[PDB]
Amino acid sequence: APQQINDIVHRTITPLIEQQKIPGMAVAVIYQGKPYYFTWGYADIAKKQPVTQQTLFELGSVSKTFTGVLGGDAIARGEIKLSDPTTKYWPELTAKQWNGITLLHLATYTAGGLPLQVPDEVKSSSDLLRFYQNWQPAWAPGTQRLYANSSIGLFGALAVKPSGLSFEQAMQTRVFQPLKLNHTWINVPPAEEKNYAWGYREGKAVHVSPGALDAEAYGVKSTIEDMARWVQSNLKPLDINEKTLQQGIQLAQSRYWQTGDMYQGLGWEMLDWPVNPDSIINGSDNKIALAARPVKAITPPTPAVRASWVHKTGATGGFGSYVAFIPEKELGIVMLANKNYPNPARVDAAWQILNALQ
Ligand SMILES: CCc1c(C)[nH]n(-c2nnn[nH]2)c1=O
Repeated sequence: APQQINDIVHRTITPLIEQQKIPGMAVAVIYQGKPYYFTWGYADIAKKQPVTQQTLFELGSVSKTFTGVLGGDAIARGEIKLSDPTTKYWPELTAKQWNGITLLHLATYTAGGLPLQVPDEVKSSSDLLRFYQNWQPAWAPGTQRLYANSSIGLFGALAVKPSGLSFEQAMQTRVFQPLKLNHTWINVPPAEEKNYAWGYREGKAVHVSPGALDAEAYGVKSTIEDMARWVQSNLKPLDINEKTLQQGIQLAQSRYWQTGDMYQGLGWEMLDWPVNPDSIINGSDNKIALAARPVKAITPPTPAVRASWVHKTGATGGFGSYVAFIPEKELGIVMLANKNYPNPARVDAAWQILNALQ
């Protein structure tokens, strides 16, 4: 790597790893389009397996960016529209509260207070129907944003219905394969188990537990190399040769709602660059609370803004991930760790690195 990149990354990440007691970490910096990789520590402490460029990490909620793009691709294919009522694709959802709740609301956490998590008690698909039928919105559709797995999770499941593909088959065939993400998985195959890092929570080795709508909301596992390629793809969608996928990426970065300084896309979240680091790290957008926030509709949605800080944080019980990029600068970062450590620390490190290189 160029010495500037080497220096900025190591001087930022080394103290981070120390301060946060992170067992293993992989970092990719995309600079002028090209990827540079950095690894530290352990994928498996007990078996003394190092983190490599081939190590799989649980992305947690960074998975929502894949779901958002897959949904965008389905829009481009003419299979779904974000203006469609939810009931068009799940007509068994007959309870009145669903009148006026569209696929847009589901994708953008604006349905009226769908809960953060699907209850673990929800095990079957009749359990799932009951859950959504019985849910009572706190607010009218399109008035408040409440970050929710049960919201975008449902969007993902419904978005693939017309295709007749399972969510996993659709994601594999329409997103992973075309982008040559050959080591990115919703379900880790036995062949790849040697590469699957353990997460660490309170000193224990843990992997994500199965749950309803897990694939759609938090279920993807990936390598630092594939995640670098994912960032590249989202930085420059015009290089993508599959028409609907190029267009799906663009739709995922459209600005649908505004809360404070943040704009809600499909999976991706955006702020205008230059960004004041404070907001994302400290004020209202730092993600330590669970926050209900009134939204302003962007009517119509603003197409992908090049001068944006586009990002997504992600966690599982044992993993902490972060992705951020600035399209106008051809600049990006991926940080994958096998410990769930505070979001503000992620954002700070990412800003510190990207700011120095921009
Ligand atoms: C997205 C909600 C969630 C988090 C943050 N962790 N987690 C989990 N970890 N292991 N099994 N489930 C979850 O299901």
